[PDB]
Amino acid sequence: LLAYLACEKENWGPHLIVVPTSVLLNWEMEFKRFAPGFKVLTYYGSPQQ
DNA sequence: TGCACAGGATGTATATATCTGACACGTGCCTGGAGACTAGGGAGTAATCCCCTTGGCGGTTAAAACGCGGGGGACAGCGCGTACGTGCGTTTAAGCGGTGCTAGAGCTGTCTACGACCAATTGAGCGGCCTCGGCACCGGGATTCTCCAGGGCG
Repeated sequence: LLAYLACEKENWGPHLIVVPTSVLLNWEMEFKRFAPGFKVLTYYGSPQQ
């Protein structure tokens, strides 16, 4: 769906996903596996990183 | 002539009468001791409600805890000299005995403002409420600010 929004319309935008702490990496690895053309960040190191 | 003595001519602690100071005892007028009436302030109870707990699993984070390098600052050793410690003689001035005063300190009537005590009104101040503009927190970016490596210089 997120990849369909890029081809169908011109809307990209910053998105947000809320994932449990265990599956946090599976969405990044899944974003490199599936649909490489997206720019994805992650969240670690609350006080500093 | 050189010498010991008997008595006067001065000291000196010794014993006696004498001068303050403080403890001890005998009063009578402003205190306490006590008796009765009023009453409102204190002891006692009936809900109450309201925030404050009970007990312990896990997941995760921010804060607490440990560990080593070493850099600089606490700290011991030691020499110097001038700044007070110590000891004299010389002076200015307080302690103290005594004096003449006064002007302010100190106890007592008058009344008179004038504040203590008590009804009537209310309005300005307190419980309740519900908003929004100032406030909380952080990005963007410029600015300063300290840390480290030559090198030109000793």
